[PDB]
Amino acid sequence: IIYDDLSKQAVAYRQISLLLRRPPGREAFPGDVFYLHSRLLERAARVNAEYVEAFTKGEVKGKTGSLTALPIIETQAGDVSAFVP
Amino acid sequence: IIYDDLSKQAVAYRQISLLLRRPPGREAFPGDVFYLHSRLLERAARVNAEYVEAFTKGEVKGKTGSLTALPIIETQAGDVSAFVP
Amino acid sequence: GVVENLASEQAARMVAMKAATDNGGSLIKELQLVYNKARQASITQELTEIVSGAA
Amino acid sequence: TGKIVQVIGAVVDVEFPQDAVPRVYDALEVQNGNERLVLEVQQQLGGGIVRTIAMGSSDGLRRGLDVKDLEHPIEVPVGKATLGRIMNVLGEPVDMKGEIGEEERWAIHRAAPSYEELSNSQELLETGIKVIDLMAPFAKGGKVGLFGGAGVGKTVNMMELIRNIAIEHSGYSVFAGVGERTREGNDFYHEMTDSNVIDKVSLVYGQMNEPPGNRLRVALTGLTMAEKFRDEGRDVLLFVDNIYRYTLAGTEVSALLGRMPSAVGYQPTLAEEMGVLQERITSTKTGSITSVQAVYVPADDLTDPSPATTFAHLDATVVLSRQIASLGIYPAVDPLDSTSRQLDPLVVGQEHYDTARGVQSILQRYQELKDIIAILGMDELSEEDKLVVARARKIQRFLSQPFFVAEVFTGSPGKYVSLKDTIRGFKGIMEGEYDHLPEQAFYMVGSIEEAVEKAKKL
Amino acid sequence: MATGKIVQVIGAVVDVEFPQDAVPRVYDALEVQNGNERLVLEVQQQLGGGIVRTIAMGSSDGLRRGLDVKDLEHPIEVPVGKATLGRIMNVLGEPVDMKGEIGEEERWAIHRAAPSYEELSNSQELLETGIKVIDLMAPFAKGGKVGLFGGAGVGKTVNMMELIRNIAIEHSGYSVFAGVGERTREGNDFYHEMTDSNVIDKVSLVYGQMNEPPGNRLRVALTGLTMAEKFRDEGRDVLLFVDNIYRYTLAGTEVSALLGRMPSAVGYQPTLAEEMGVLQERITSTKTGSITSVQAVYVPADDLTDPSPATTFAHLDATVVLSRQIASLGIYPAVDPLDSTSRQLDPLVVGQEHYDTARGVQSILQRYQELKDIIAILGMDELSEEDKLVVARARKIQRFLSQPFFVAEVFTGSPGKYVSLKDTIRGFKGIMEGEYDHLPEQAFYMVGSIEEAVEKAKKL
Ligand SMILES: Nc1ncnc2c1ncn2[C@@H]1O[C@H](COP(=O)(O)OP(=O)(O)OP(=O)(O)O)[C@@H](O)[C@H]1O
Ligand SMILES: Nc1ncnc2c1ncn2[C@@H]1O[C@H](COP(=O)(O)OP(=O)(O)O)[C@@H](O)[C@H]1O
Ligand SMILES: [Mg+2]
Ligand SMILES: [Mg+2]
Repeated sequence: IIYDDLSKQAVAYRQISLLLRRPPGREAFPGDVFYLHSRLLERAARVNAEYVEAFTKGEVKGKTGSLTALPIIETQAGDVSAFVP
Repeated sequence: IIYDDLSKQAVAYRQISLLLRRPPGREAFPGDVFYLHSRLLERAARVNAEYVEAFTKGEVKGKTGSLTALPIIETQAGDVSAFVP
Repeated sequence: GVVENLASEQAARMVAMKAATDNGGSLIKELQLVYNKARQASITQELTEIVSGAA
Repeated sequence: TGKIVQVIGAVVDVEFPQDAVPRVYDALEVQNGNERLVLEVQQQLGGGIVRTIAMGSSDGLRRGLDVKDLEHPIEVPVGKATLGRIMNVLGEPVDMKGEIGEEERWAIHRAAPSYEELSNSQELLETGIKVIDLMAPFAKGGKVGLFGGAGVGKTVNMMELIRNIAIEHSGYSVFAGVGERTREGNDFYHEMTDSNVIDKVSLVYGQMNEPPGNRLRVALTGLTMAEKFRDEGRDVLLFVDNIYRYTLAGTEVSALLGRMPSAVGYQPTLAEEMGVLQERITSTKTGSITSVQAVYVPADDLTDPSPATTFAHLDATVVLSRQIASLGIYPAVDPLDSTSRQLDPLVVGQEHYDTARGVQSILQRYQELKDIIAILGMDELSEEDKLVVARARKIQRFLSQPFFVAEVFTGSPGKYVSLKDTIRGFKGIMEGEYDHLPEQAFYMVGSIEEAVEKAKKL
Repeated sequence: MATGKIVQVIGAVVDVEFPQDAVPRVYDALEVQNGNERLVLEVQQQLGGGIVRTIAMGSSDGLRRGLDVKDLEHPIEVPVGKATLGRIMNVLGEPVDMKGEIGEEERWAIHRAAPSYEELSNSQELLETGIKVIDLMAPFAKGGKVGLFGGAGVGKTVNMMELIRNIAIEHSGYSVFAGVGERTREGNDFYHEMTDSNVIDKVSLVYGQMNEPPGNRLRVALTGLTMAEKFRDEGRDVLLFVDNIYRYTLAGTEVSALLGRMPSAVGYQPTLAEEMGVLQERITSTKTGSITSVQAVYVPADDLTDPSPATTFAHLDATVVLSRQIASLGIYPAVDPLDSTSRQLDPLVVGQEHYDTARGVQSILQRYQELKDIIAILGMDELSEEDKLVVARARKIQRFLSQPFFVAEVFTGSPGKYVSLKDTIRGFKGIMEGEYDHLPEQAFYMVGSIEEAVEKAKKL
């Protein structure tokens, strides 16, 4: 899975948060923006064959599954110091 | 017409604007600061004779009027790249 | 000829280092305008986020 | 049927009966003394209150004025009757000519075309300008953006592109004036009429003296006319005089609408407001819009959120810079930031692609040498680093060109340079067949021939 | 019975109302049924009459207004002691290894006061790591705290894994591992590493991973610390490994914003120094027993200067800062000798032998850094002969600070090395006094011991 510009996703979530009048944070991003990206990227996993058997109710045996993520972020003039990067 | 410091007008409008709690922008001026100096200077114009005739109800024919403006801006250390300049 | 060229080297290095020292000082005076402008902008932006952060 | 109940700046609140409250974006109307004022609905608040932006001067409003609810959006004259005429944001005629004989009117708020309806084209559009269609060539039916700070040639470049493209374009053209000097608009209108090309251009003006609601919506009026000529199946040119002013007029209103500020005090909805305009100025399977947009960058800061989000919406981006204009080099295009989607070996051929990457590689390497040149001067460079610096300075000067609209300034006659001729010149400098001419020979010359001729005159 | 009702839900912050007689105390815990699932809430504030503001210790999704809430009249209490060894638990102390119930005999509360001033201990027993730069420049005691300071991708996790191999196996006692905002992949890698090492039965693990809600990430550190305090009060000597303290402060920042606290500098919560201090002070060694602590701290952007790295520096006895510069140049470990130090680097205890060697290295490497900039202008051509010896010693010393790790053989193919304190003193003093510039610069690099350094030069 390739997420193009997760930086754009964050700006959409900032718009929603400020229109709902939640307390703003750094660069006016909502405080819970880390939890936005954190609970998305942690879905990219390799799962052992016992989870795949337990999930597929035994229909698939002995194979591991995997989801690989490649998020893309844009930095303004290279500054790794910004809040979303 | 000479305006002896439009930078000092912007500071005075910034004072009034911030005393009315209006959210500041770049260098703490409001976004209305473009609109402030725009609507002022855009009156310094030359007008065609049909405007002068229609304005003066025909009492002046064929002449064209003008207002010439020399605004002054003071800039810090010669920085031509600051906001109000 | 060799000894004259050696004295000409020392006089050429002297005038080169003079020009280098002046060009270094002239670059300090430009970097300090960049630094001070970034200093002031960082204070204004952080204090805007604080004041606009309450209420 | 409704009453004004608050008046803050350009924003007006109106109370209506609970069964009669306006839809979003409906147009309301008010007597402001002897004037008529139009209000556009932005938000519905609780209790039949509705909050609106005045499409005219807000001065002289009392509370308690009766407001009339016109039950439709702002709708503008459209089609072949709109051609060669100047209009308000409200689609009213602003030249002294009579009524616009329109057969049809469209609402200025529209959805963008479906993903299924889009269309793609690789067809290069040729321009007179050496740097632009060397470094950032652009195609029929695509978007071009000129970025720059104040006073660096955004307008002069767009006025040359109007001249040069209208040589090979036959169909109609639309010009949206959003927030630029009126004097320009008048000079352009008299240029178009004195050359009789006006019969094919439709102009919308909401210049910088007008209050925020005009400047916000006038951009949309310009698009709505271009979208008609596109849906008639034509191919069309749209020039937009400064698209930054649309987002700034949104900033001037945003806090009065009661929205918490975002980032550098911008409206929180900035990226949606920019997208919802830019996504409808596109070509399609029925017809194509080719567009050039000027994009002012505040305080020369290329990283401000408004410039930064605009860069993603464009196919060719040309970035002007004050440091090059200060050296006299016009057009003050920066070859190390200007780029295009169309600069591909497959689209432009290998020789063009290879010449453009050669020019960038040399000019970047010259930037890497400037710090040592600044501290120690040039005599401490390597013996081929001196050769790179000599070629890079010649390349920098050969990017400069005389423009037919700059005769009022330079006085020098203007030049048109074909693509084949410019790539041959740059390739020859990079191979060094001209490495015996002086730098001054390359300044303000149309073609390489003219540089060797100028070197004969010293 | 259940005696309160939910009145708001805004993200992770749940407001609950109770009758004015039975309002839950601060840090008390409440329980609600979210769909089929039992959810715990922790009370942050009493605000107005009868309402309390709380943080959800689980997903907030699916809560309605008007759900009944029950006040468990105590803080979150977790199972402690011998029954936790070999088990993985969450913030609530439930078992997440799928091996069944914990089977504990005692439960303690995760919120408690620190040891009294009268109860503290001073002892300076030198621990030994086998890592050249640490044992030279930042030697550890027992009962002290060790900070590993670094930005993203500089070796905090590799160094913590090597330190776990070296210290724990020799420790002959219990240990606790706390994963605060740790990557689930790395938590699985560590668990499998511990069971393949067959050391898992002396270590208790608490994990609160990155995907977990802010309340989980906030309170996990206190759960792991409460287990370490149980083993300490039994009178034992224990290791506590905390895999990043920064995400404790950061979970507090996400929480703080919607708790309605007015923001502070750099967007941090007002309570940052208080919240850090209330955690770090519990982590000490008393007259009854000893906790030894190794902590990683994330420094944002390598800044080292923003409030969270700044506040944490005060609490630690040993500080190892890992630098992007050395890591990027490709030398490992990336420990900066000019910013790393321990309060055990005292002439008295370490003896003059070690102290004068360390201060000698530090003085050379600072002189090298001054020359290094103007060397770009002068090359070595216009540098002097006094400079040329110093730079030669400095570069080869700066190579001899590298070492290959048994953990990092995966990255490197070369076997891990171990180096004793006496040997690394002998090697650095050997270049300090013996000045064996006979040998190429790579002969000092990634070798480990002094004998292997000369043997590598003998081979090339
Ligand atoms: N090709 C050129 N040759 C000579 N002079 C030029 C050229 N381009 C620009 N200039 C000079 O620089 C001025 C600034 O450019 P222009 O008139 O386009 O304003 P601008 O850069 O568009 O600023 P604004 O965005 O405010 O209109 C020109 O009016 C002229 O004075
Ligand atoms: N001693 C080492 N040997 C080889 N590679 C290392 C060493 N220390 C760190 N690295 C590299 O650092 C990266 C992992 O560092 P890690 O500590 O996991 O990141 P962080 O410190 O941000 O948690 C990998 O590139 C790994 O190869
Ligand atoms: Mg312009
Ligand atoms: Mg880690």
